[PDB]
Amino acid sequence: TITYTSQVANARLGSFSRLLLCWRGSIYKLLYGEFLIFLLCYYIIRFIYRLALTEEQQLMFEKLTLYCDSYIQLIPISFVLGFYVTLVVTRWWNQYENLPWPDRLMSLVSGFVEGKDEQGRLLRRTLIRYANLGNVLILRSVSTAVYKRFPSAQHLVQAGFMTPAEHKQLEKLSLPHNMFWVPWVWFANLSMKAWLGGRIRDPILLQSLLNEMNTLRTQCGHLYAYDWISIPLVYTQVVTVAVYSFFLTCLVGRQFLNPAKAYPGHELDLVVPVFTFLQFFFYVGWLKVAEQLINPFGEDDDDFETNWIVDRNLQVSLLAVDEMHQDLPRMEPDMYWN
Amino acid sequence: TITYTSQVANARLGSFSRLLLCWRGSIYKLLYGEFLIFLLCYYIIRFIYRLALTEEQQLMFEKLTLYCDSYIQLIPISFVLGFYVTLVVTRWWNQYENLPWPDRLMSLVSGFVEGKDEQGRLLRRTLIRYANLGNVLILRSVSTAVYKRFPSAQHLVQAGFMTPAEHKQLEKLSLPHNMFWVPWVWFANLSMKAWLGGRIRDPILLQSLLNEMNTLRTQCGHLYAYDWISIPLVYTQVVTVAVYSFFLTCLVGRQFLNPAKAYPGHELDLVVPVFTFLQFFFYVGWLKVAEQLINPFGEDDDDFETNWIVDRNLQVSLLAVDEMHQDLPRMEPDMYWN
Amino acid sequence: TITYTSQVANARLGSFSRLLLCWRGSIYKLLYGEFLIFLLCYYIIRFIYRLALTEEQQLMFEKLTLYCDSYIQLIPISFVLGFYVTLVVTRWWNQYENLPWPDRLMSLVSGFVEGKDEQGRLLRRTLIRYANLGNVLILRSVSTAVYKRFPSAQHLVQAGFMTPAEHKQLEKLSLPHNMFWVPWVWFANLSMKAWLGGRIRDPILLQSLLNEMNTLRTQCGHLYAYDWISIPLVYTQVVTVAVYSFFLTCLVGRQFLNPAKAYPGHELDLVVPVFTFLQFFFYVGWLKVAEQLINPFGEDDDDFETNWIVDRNLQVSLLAVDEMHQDLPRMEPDMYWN
Amino acid sequence: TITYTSQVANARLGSFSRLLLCWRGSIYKLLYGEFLIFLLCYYIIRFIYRLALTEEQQLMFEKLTLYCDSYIQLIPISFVLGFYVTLVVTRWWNQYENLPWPDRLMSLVSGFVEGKDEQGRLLRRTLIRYANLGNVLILRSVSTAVYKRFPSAQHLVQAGFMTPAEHKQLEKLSLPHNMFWVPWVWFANLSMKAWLGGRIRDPILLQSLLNEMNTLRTQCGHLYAYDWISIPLVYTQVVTVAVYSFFLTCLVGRQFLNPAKAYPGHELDLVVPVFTFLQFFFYVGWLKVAEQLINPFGEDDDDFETNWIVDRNLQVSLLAVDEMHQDLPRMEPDMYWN
Amino acid sequence: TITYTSQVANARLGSFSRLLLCWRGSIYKLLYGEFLIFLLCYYIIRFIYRLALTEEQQLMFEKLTLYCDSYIQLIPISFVLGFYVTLVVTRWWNQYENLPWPDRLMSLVSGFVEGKDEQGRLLRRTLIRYANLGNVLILRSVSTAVYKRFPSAQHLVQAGFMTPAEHKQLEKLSLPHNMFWVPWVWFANLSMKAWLGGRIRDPILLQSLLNEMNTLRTQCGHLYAYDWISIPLVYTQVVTVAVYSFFLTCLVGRQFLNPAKAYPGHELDLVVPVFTFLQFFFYVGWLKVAEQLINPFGEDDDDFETNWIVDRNLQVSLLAVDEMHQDLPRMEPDMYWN
Ligand SMILES: [Ca+2]
Ligand SMILES: [Ca+2]
Ligand SMILES: [Ca+2]
Ligand SMILES: [Ca+2]
Ligand SMILES: [Ca+2]
Repeated sequence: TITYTSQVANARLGSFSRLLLCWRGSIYKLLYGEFLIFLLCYYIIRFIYRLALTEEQQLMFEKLTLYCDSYIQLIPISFVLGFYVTLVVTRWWNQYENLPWPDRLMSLVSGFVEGKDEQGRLLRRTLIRYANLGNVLILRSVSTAVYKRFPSAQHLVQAGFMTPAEHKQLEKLSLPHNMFWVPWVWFANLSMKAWLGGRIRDPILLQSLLNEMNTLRTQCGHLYAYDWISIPLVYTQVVTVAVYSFFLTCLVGRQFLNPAKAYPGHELDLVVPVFTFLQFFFYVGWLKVAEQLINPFGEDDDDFETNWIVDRNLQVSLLAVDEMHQDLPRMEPDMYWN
Repeated sequence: TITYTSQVANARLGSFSRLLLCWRGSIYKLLYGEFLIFLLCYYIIRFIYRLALTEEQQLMFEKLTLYCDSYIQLIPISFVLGFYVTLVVTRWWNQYENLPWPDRLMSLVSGFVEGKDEQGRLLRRTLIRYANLGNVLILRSVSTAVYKRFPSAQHLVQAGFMTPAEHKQLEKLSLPHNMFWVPWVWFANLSMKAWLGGRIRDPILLQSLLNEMNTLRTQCGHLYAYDWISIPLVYTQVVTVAVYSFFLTCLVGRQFLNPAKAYPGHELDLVVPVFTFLQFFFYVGWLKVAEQLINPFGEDDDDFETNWIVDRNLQVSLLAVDEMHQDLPRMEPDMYWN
Repeated sequence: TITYTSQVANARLGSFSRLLLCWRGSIYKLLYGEFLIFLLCYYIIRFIYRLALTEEQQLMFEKLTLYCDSYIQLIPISFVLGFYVTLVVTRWWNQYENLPWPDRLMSLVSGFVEGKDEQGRLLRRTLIRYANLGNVLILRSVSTAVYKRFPSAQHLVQAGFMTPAEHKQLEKLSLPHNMFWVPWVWFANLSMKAWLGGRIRDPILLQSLLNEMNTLRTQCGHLYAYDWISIPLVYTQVVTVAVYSFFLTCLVGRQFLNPAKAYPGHELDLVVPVFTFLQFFFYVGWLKVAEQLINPFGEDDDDFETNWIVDRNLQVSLLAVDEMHQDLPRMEPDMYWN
Repeated sequence: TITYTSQVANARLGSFSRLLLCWRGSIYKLLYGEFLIFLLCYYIIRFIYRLALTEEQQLMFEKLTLYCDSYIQLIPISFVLGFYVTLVVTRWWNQYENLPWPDRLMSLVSGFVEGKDEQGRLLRRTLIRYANLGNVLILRSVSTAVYKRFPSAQHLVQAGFMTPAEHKQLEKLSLPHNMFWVPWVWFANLSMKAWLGGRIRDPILLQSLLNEMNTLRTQCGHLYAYDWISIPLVYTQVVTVAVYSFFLTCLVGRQFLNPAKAYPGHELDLVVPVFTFLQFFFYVGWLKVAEQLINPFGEDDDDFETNWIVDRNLQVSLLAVDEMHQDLPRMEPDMYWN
Repeated sequence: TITYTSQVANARLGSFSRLLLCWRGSIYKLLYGEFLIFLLCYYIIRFIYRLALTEEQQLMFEKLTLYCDSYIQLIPISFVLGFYVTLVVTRWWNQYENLPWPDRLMSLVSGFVEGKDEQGRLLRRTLIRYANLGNVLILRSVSTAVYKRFPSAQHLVQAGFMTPAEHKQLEKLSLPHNMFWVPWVWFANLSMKAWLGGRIRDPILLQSLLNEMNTLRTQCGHLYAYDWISIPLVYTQVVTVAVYSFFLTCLVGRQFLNPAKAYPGHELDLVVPVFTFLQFFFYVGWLKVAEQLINPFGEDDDDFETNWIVDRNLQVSLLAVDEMHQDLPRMEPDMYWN
């Protein structure tokens, strides 16, 4: 993701005008290639019309240009594209809200699971590891970035998410469907064992651990759902057709006809169709933003930093439950004490 | 459902343009039959006008064409169709969010319900079976796909969702209304029996089981609600009338009048009304998407894979609570251990 | 309600086109009377203009017709009516989501409240009855259908919702405001008595019962809120004025002027203003849908089946907690067992 | 609030047309004064133009009228006003959903807090009083109606919400900020004392009491938030400017020019600009509805009955926990018993 | 923030018209500098056109003015700006809802954590301090105002949020990422220690403390998310380009051409383009409101009073748990007692 929230903390002169000079995560980066293809086609058509067609061919071309410019408005481009973009943006933020953070769980696993010995350490680390393993198994499914980082389960084994025992146990349980759900069943059985073994003192704390873990399940499930149930392919096809039809008809309708013939609206020849390029910038940029956001777990500049999230989550989880377990700052009176 | 989320992970040149070449779940599949009927009617009208009407009849037809094309905009097609489609898409995603997944419950039933003997196995399998049975009873009500798979309760008996004892007990409890609610009462009474019999060690875990099961009830109830309370038939009728009236008036208003008479906007005869066909594609495609999504539990390409969900849920539930109960990977220090 | 969800399970040719031939719950049923009044007024005005006015009177009428048709667009009918309808539809579905279903509670009352003797039966039936009584007291307030079924509390007594003791106890507690809240206080005091008397074994189950009951309270409260706080009367008045002003000005603006005088847009006389009737169908139908949905607890075809819900809820609640208490199907291994 | 939900239970002929004849809470009441000022200004301008200006002055005035009527559409009145009104209506209903009702809490305080003696009565009444006191302290902050009823804390003391001891304890704790939060800390410390003193038998019930009370806190906090964080003053200023600029330009643009000069659109002089008055009714009425709803805790006809809510809440709370504690109807078999 | 909720409690004549005379938090303050730059450029262009260009240059300029004014509508300024502003306003209110208030937690810490001695005081103050420290660590990240108040952790130490021991313990745990999460792990380990040490009597109260604290975590996480995941930079760039392109083309298209040449729409020269300035006020004001709200934790007039919130929260938390612990008003019968 490209963050600029600090830069726009206060309304000031120009404001978003300083943001126009940004390349990474910008509309220019998303639009230049399609724009250059449109620019080439437009000028090829202009050159064909001006230096290839005969007089009667030029008259026919001019009729077709006035016809196309007249029936540009039949295309409900605003209608279709507005609907599509609102759908994509809603889904994008819903996808971000369902990224699982183990912080609520790691605080409970650090507090409730007793023992400063080797076995307590191992139990706490393995519980949070199950939480982080569940998240990374769902993320490698839903994220092309994470999958490229972890092409197989053995890659998770060499990265600390999975032990060899865990790996072979998952291979034994292999089912045709996705097996991201397994660490939750592992977490429940391990936490029950811990409670029965006296490492968890009361089953109310055990209830509290399982609720936090199940919250993460529900978030992972939402991620699974957004990956599986795409925006209906009909809508993507329709909005794609709307944008392409609009600019394909602009390739002819927005030519500068011979100003000698004094057609209404064609009196002045400016060579560069500035307003047509502005409409391309707005409409195609708008579509290209939707193309970027439709799967926010790709490798786009403004896609979520899913690998960063995975690494941070595992580091913070292991710190919080191993080194921070019953390690507290000395409790001393504050500055406002008396 | 047709999933393409991986294909659109990154914004790239064309992007959704590769999706235009997809047939399954496509706008072409939804539109071709209605489009071919519209195409036939339009050209029949053109041929009648050009080779059947006399001169004065042609003048009257031309007057009617200019009148119809002038009063095409009285039809609030964008207004009505936008409202309808937003309603349908909201309901569609709400319907997906209320598909019950037993994962939260199966982890609790695997952890809390004690015993590696025959009776423990049987108790855990029957509890998750009650959850899966409740889901399949509601789904066969709300889903034509599931109902075709399970025309009667005996079909559920031969598929492992229902035992003969369960089947005869449901026949004894028969009420005029839908009896999807029964497995929840079975689950509560069995879980209470389990707790009293010592298979559940503490009533806090019993509370936790009943909360998860009741969550699934609330999801099933939402599914029942969306199946029963249709989008008001007035709205479907109105949007249907709007789209059909628009294209029925286009059948005459969008004819290419005699270019000899030099009517304004009718100077050029292109035979093929490209913009009228594009408007058909946008508006009728938009309606046909709503027709597909209005009941997402049908047998449409882009409808939910409800049978797949049912089979997966039962397989994963039974695995998680029977074979995964107190079967844990050997707890060994991770790669980051020290 | 009129349900057609099964009929529209798959996108097919015509699709909603088979729904056009439905009378119950249809736009035709909602529109015919107002439409027939509009049809009579329009033709009366046409006949007055054509067979009553003198030549100079006809010229003045024609001026007024062209003026009215020109300033039809000043009326923000789409603006106002779109806002109103989105408000009504949101509130309509929110009202449905807050219909209380005792299923979550009846499963807990069947499981937790112990005793197969007379006193256990009586206690379980009275607890669910308090839940159903609270719902029917709020529903008879918010629903004209339920109130017509139960004009007084004695009608609830003869229908099994209320005992004579309960009736006289409510008469003793009479307050100026609505007393739907009383069964919740009864439920809490009875459930506490049950727990102290040993019919509920652990206060965690007692907590679980009170949470479910309080959920139903919060739903009933929402119903109370939607009944009391109407859509602001200003909005209903404004949208009513917008629709009526639009069609009152159409009564004159949409007349077919003398085609002899060759007014622009009045060249062709079709007698029947098809597009004006289509606009009536869209706009007035749209308003009439809002009039139907604004109170979904009336006796409209597409209003909620509140009496059906009340009867079903009481039947299912009493079955679930009396006949289904500790009556379980014989637990036998499933088909997938081994 | 003005409630008419019963009146609109069924769609019928006219429907909202009977609501047009309502004065209290009506658009007429909100619009008449501004409308009468607009009506006076319009006719003053007409009289100045017709009986004060010379011929060349009349020509200049007519030029300015045609200019103004031409550039009326530059004002994005629909854009701005639609955005503003959707914001206001969302906030209005969110404000209503966060009015705290003690019903969930009063049922728990009636059930859990034991003792039919003086001390039990006093403890239960004081707990619900803390809940009602917290609500009335936040409401007198956010509601001008409640503040006028209770100008000082001593007014709360004479109305039964606050005891003299409670009053002096709040005066001792005085902080620069609002002290609505204090009764929640009182409720928690009193409920803990009650539990330690054996009036609450189990800490699970104590947990249940504190959760309900904290829910009311979160609702009161939302009310505090909506009172403090106004709709941004920029939006109110902009929508105010949009509506006023539109009608100030209508004062000249919508004059009926001399019909002798036969200006396009000015052929017919009707003296009364019916469509301009209709646009005033729609747009200014729409703004005035937003002005009414922007603070729903004022003394407007359609503002919430906050004083009624406060009185009802205290009466019902005290009844439910004092007179209804362990007072149950005799449990007798229902009509459906056997 | 600028609050005026009390001022608009009732709909009255003018209403928001008294708000037009407000400078702090006003549209005038947000618009004047950009407006003055636009005003200078417009009049410079007018003076160049009127007193610098030759006759043929004036004809060319007039052609370009009529071209620009004709193709002003190609810019989807309403489309783009409406989408952007709805996104910003949603995010703004979501950001406010996720400001953490310790009131729910401080009531539980005051009630549950026992002891009127030094150690009880110290334990209660340190628990709420951990809650307030977590909030201030996230706020100094997401808020430029708080960061300017607390440039380093030592500034938090001198302000009472952090003890020197806490400061050195955080320095020892330093990770590359943000360490706002640490006080939650501290809170969980301290609350567990308190429970084991008998200061918390039952683990149900311990569960209740950890749930409240974890709620605050989830709110802080949302704040972190809104700070990190900006509105996509593509949208800000596009809306910026739309507004600037619209007014840059207005600089030429909205000039008053020579009225001698009697161009259509240019008959009257008013020197001041009132409607162009009104459109600037609406559109640029609308953008500038979005610029103000996009980061509501800056130092803008209408930005959240985050420093005030932080100070209030710490003062109220410390009061509630130290001075208000087991300090209750004398429980005496209320005015309605009997
Ligand atoms: Ca992407
Ligand atoms: Ca379907
Ligand atoms: Ca109704
Ligand atoms: Ca108000
Ligand atoms: Ca700001």
